[PDB]
Amino acid sequence: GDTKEQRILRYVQQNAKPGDPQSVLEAIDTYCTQKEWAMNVGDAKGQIMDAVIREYSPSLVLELGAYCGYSAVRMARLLQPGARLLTMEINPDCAAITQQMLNFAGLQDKVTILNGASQDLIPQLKKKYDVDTLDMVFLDHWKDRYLPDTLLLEKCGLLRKGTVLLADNVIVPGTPDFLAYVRGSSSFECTHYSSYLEYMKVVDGLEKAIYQGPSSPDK
Ligand SMILES: Nc1ncnc2c1ncn2[C@@H]1O[C@H](CSCC[C@H](N)C(=O)O)[C@@H](O)[C@H]1O
Ligand SMILES: [Cl-]
Ligand SMILES: [K+]
Ligand SMILES: [K+]
Ligand SMILES: [K+]
Repeated sequence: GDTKEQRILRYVQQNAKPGDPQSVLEAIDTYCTQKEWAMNVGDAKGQIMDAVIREYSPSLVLELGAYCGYSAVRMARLLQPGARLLTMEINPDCAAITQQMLNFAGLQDKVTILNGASQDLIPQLKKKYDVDTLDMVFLDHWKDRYLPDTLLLEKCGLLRKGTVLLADNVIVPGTPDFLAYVRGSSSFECTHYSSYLEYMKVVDGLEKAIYQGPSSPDK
């Protein structure tokens, strides 16, 4: 039958207002609430995301996991003129829907969708995509890659003192090894934010982990 993704874009095109990102977000959340797709209702986590963007005003953001573009629209609508979101998405069909979603929102010029696995694209950011360091990273992809990809970002020199990591779904279904790492590491200062999931009626959360620079090269 019809995919969730094609139906979400359909609903937006039929109900939201072109070039009104807020209306696009609200349409996605309205439809996904009606369908009882708990992981696709983004307004609770979106309050936390918005606060992070408003406080830190990042010029260059990396997103891991685009899906249909909800979080890309959510962040890009608050980015300044000339700022940039790079979003990595392994599934080309999701990349395609995300592109259409951004076009409808009028935010396509602020976003570059990178089609591939985060583990393959991250090592290309420096030379192929001319990245110095990221101002913010939003982690929202496969749970078992949150910690590995954080370590990879570190190794590739893509984090600087002050880079803000914001990770979704750290409680449900959970990213406990990622949490133990950033909370235990002197290279990250961490804050936890609770975020509700409907239907399951559970308190998920997001973790903000601000990189402090690398640990001493010595013991
Ligand atoms: N290793 C990987 N690299 C890139 N994308 C990945 C990945 N593993 C999974 N994904 C993608 O991660 C996405 C998770 S859902 C993302 C939801 C989105 N951030 C929102 O808030 O609306 C899926 O679209 C999936 O295809
Ligand atoms: Cl984990
Ligand atoms: K900035
Ligand atoms: K996720
Ligand atoms: K810490």
